[PDB]
Amino acid sequence: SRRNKWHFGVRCRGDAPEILLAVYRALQRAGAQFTVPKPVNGKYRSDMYTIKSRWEIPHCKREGKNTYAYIELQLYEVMPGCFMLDVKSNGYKDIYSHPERTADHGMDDLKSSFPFLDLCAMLVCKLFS
Amino acid sequence: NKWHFGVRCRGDAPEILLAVYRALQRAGAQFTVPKPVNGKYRSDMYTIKSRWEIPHCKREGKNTYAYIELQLYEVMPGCFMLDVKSNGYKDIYDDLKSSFPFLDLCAMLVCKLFS
Amino acid sequence: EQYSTEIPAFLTSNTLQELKLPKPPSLPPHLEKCILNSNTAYKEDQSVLPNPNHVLLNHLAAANTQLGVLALSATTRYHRKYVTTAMFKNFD
Amino acid sequence: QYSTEIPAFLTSNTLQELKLPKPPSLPPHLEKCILNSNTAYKEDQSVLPNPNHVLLNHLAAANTQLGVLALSATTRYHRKYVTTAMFKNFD
Amino acid sequence: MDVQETQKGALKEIQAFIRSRTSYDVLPTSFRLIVFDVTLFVKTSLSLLTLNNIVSAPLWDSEANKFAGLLTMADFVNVIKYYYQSSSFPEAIAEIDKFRLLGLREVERKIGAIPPETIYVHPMHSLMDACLAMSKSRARRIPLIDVDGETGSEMIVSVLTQYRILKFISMNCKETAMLRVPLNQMTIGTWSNLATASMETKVYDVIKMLAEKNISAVPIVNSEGTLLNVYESVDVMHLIQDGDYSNLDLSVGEALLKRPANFDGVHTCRATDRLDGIFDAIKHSRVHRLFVVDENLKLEGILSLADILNYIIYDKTDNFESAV
Amino acid sequence: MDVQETQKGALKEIQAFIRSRTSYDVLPTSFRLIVFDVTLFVKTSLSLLTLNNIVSAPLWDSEANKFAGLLTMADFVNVIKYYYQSSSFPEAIAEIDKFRLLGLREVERKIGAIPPETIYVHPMHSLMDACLAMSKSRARRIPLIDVDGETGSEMIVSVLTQYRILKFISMNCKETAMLRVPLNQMTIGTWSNLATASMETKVYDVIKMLAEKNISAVPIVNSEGTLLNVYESVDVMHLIQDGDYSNLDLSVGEALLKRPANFDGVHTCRATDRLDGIFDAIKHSRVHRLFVVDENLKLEGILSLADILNYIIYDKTTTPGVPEQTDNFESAV
Ligand SMILES: Nc1ncnc2c1ncn2[C@@H]1O[C@H](COP(=O)(O)OP(=O)(O)OP(=O)(O)O)[C@@H](O)[C@H]1O
Ligand SMILES: Nc1ncnc2c1ncn2[C@@H]1O[C@H](COP(=O)(O)OP(=O)(O)OP(=O)(O)O)[C@@H](O)[C@H]1O
Repeated sequence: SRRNKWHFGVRCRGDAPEILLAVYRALQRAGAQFTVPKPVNGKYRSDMYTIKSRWEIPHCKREGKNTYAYIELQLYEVMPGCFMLDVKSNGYKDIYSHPERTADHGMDDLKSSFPFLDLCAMLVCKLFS
Repeated sequence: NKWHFGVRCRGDAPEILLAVYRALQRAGAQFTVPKPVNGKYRSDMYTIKSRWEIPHCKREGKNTYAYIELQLYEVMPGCFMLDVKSNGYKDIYDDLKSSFPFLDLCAMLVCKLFS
Repeated sequence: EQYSTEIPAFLTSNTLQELKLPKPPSLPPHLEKCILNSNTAYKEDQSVLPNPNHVLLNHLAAANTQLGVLALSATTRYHRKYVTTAMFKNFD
Repeated sequence: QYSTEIPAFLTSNTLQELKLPKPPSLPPHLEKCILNSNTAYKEDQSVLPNPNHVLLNHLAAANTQLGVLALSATTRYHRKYVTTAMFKNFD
Repeated sequence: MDVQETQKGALKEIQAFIRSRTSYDVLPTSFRLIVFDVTLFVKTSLSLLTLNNIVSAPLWDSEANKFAGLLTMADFVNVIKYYYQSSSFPEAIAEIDKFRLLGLREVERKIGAIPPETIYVHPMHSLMDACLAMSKSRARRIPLIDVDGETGSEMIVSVLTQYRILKFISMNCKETAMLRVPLNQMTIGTWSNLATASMETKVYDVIKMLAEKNISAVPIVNSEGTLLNVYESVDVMHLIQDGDYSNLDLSVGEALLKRPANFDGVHTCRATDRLDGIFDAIKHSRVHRLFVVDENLKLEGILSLADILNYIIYDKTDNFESAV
Repeated sequence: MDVQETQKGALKEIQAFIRSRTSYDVLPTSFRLIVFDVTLFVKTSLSLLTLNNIVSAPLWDSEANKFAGLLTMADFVNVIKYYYQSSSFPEAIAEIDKFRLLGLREVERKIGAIPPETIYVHPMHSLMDACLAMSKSRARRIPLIDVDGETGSEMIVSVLTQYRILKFISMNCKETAMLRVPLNQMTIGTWSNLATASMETKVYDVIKMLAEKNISAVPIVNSEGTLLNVYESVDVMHLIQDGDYSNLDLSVGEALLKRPANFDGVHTCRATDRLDGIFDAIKHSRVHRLFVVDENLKLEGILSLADILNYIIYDKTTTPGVPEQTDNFESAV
């Protein structure tokens, strides 16, 4: 409570392209896996600023299983030179399902904030080093 | 919250004396044991001379050592001061008596005593 | 969609060089405010937050802390109620 | 002269018994640090009174509100006197 | 029917009511949960409680995406008491600031201060599980954890507090207004062997009572034994929130001069009072305990929250504080 | 004997005096050396700097018993500069706080912000060496360290300011009385191309000119050029002792209003003044700077302590490690 308060995602400055670059590299060295810009074949467009990342959930890895975190990242200009790297979980998924099981039906079971935040965090440490 | 000599102490002197030896045991320090004089023990017991493995010297070479005189005084009932005193550096083979290592060894003593 | 590992080939070349690539979208109004952005008296929870919205469900929100730690948070549904967990994690 | 082994009697239980030589008493000359002296920045707030030569290389400590040790000691360098005061990591 | 008999049936519904609700039910439709990385430094952690105005945070470890236990003011009460009354060195205590929550719990976990693994319930499980889980050990407040099946990761969902359980009850139970049997007539609250202090007791002595008596608070009384104030264990967070541990040598007195003006009341009642009102007080004000006083605010007993809650839930160095 | 010539003979006497004293000789007869553990967290390091009302401290590495360098505000101007222009996230310097002084100065090591070994001198070596050291190496104060031959350990004895050193002179050399050659005659102190912010100038930009012009302060003027104030890097300490790094987005204006009342002055003087008076302002107040100004408080140049000492300290030659490169960082304040 003094404008050191809550805002979405991660504030950014400088140039959009340069930022994306940071973000990939951040992802990169995090060990995430991302979606890469595709041009319409004259060259690029807005949605190059909309990355989708796959993350191996560290604890899942380390004890066998192969479960993934899906994180989409948007970048917005707020005013010139100013941006919000908007992060956003859109899920956790072990590649089937477990060894048995899938009781479902209403209404689609737990989406927890973790490990989403835990790697949101992991991201941020990369963006800041 | 400000500066005073040695290390403050609660309780019963000889416990403290024991605690001191103990923290004095687990830092690697050697030390004098009490001197019984006739029907046993003197107040000189609350006066440990200790000898110290410098770390950095018995690291890169040097058999170099370091002496600290621990003394316990009472200030009120149940309240004592462990006065710690640097008295030497002698590489076991005027001219600056730096406060180091002595302080770092103080740092260790202390750390020991507090856990 | 379709993923991965390497950083794009352009971008890496060096790229102040005109190219005048797309600018990112502008910030939409709903993303302009977190419910974590405060409160209300009558106890009983200083923990109650307004009903979040639907659309800003699972995003990342941050705050700086004067304490050498990270302040991360997100809002989710749990059955039919909404938990905004807020985490005070450490750095690296 | 130099043992490595905590005296037997001090050790175990009912250590609370036969004797009680007491420690001496805190001599007046301790009890006052040269480091609690000049509040003021007269040129150096670094500048201190002269220590008592006998209580020269002695340990002095202070509370910090920062989870660290505050250790100090006055030594004589040549003919002048550093009172070093380290803030060490607790560990 | 009978003042006595209508409590009976009241309780029978209050009990029946509790069971039919899930812990989940007590939660507000939309709340906020603050959760701390178990790796956080003690100091930092303590600041966090302060400017967030809370007394407790669930630890998260993550690494496990598992729950790392429940950080509460009892955490500092137990270690402080341990360090007093063992050691010999009065500033040994200040090392608590090197510590990380881990390390701290670790030490607590090696003196008896914490049961082998922390305590239970699932949110959709009966509210009774919650009470019984608290009841069977002060634990005073309890995490509600579920597991994200798809990930095997625990999802801390909230923390249920005796007070919020009771206030949610005072609110959903007509029956609370039919609990009108005077206390002097019921077996509730403690009324002999009261642990108390005077403005001149050292805070660390109080602290020493709180742990070994396992209590969250101690009534403060003058010579005539008039109730003046209390000393809670949250009042300890405020004593060391800035890392002054010598602050613990203050008489209760000087230490109350610190107490910031946020403070929920100190509630009193007469031995001839009854739950129905005590619930009504609960319904509106943040009670924690009530003290039983005579016409001259003389302390007759202590009715506490667990006291009450237990009373509802069934009608068929030694050593540590529970929670806060 | 002429004004021009009395100075000549004056400086020479001072010079010789400087060579006839050992750095030790500048130390009080009994003082207080505050020291930091390399391993301390940056956050603590600030609180401790501030508590003990000081702006630098020797670092100490018990492990080896060696001087670990000299923490200075520059360290902070320095990485702080580095983040603002080389990183696309504002918050995210913040991290600073996390670092231990080790991790911190290895980042400075990493960005070329501190040289490999640090310059130190033997307390019992001639004062002249310490003034050269400091002149050659642009460092505004230098640790004094000896060697305990018995243990082989490094005993920090003190750290000399340039200030203390001039004040040493001014108290000890009757000869300053005889320095009556106005400034504008003497080639000394910068007089052109002056970095200066306004009170609307963002606190990081000022931090920017500091590192990079490698200066300890920057005068704050206003439209009509009138000296208002000085922003010093020691003003940073206050800026972030709170652990609030958002504080760096303050106009110099606002950050100024946070400045606690213990500030030394802003010292102005006239282009036509002369070392003798300068040398004795030094004797009385605590001058860190001189903003050479005109009848109307309009800045004209900047006579500096290094300026002075260095000038008091070369007859024929300069010692060209002067300068070393463009857009560098910051010496040590
Ligand atoms: N000073 C005291 N002396 C003796 N018994 C007490 C004291 N304070 C509380 N008690 C009793 O100890 C038990 C503990 O109550 P509860 O589980 O709510 O936590 P508590 O901390 O003990 O209660 P409170 O919130 O009143 O401090 C209760 O039965 C209460 O009657
Ligand atoms: N604001 C400024 N603009 C331009 N040049 C400056 C400014 N401040 C100082 N200088 C020049 O650069 C050097 C600055 O001196 P220094 O680098 O030692 O920092 P300082 O503020 O002048 O302190 P000191 O008095 O210790 O020298 C001097 O040689 C001076 O002539």
